[PDB]
Amino acid sequence: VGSLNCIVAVSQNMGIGKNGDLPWPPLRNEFRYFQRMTTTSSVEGKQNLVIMGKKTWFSIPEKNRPLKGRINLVLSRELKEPPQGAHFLSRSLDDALKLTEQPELANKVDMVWIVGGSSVYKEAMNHPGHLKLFVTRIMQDFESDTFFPEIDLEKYKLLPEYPGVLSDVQEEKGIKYKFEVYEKND
Ligand SMILES: NC(=O)C1=CN([C@@H]2O[C@H](COP(=O)(O)OP(=O)(O)OC[C@H]3O[C@@H](n4cnc5c(N)ncnc54)[C@H](OP(=O)(O)O)[C@@H]3O)[C@@H](O)[C@H]2O)C=CC1
Ligand SMILES: COc1cc(Cc2c[nH+]c(N)nc2N)cc(OC)c1OC
Repeated sequence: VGSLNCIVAVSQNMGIGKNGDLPWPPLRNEFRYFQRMTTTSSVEGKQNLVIMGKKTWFSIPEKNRPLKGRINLVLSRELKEPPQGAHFLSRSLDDALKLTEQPELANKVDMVWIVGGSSVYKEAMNHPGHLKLFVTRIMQDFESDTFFPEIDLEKYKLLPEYPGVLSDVQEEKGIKYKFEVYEKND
């Protein structure tokens, strides 16, 4: 309860994506791993609440939306009503987090998962409480427009091998990448 988990991928050049798209082509392993990973709930009888940005939402194909298995939440400050296909909408991060933290929703929601974008990470990056951050390093040079902020090792712990997550380097379509785990101390 009241737990926040961050999960995002980044290129070896500290890249996240260009024009709202990942530097590397669609990865069947990265896509399945992400879904299967989030789908893997620790507590039975509960649902996971994920939050995505406007860019991320519009970037996700309708073929997958709404994403079954988990509740999709979009963060929009300009929009008044939630977008078609979305489960809920929040004006700000504090609003979405506060609502999910409230007993009213706490009964239905237990843990939260951040699925981008950088804007959401930036706001959450200033969280005082304990928070988890999953960074995937892609061993390959690719073009990117947005850069990811450097994580403080003094505050964040480098977890190369964590239970549930694979440590071995995967390879798809000639693209090698590794999953890294980061934990922030309170
Ligand atoms: N390697 C990877 O796994 C992944 C990589 N990426 C890359 O990273 C990029 C991340 O894009 P992103 O940083 O979101 O792009 P932008 O900052 O350009 O847009 C994000 C939008 O999200 C909404 N938003 C974000 N934070 C808040 C907040 N606190 N309150 C209200 N609304 C908020 C806003 O929408 P409104 O305009 O409606 O206010 C904002 O315009 C992707 O485009 C992609 O290139 C993205 C996902 C995964
Ligand atoms: C869950 O589906 C998608 C999720 C994401 C975001 C995303 C991708 N990969 C990783 N490692 N973290 C993320 N937050 C980007 C996508 O396309 C760019 C998706 O396809 C719909």
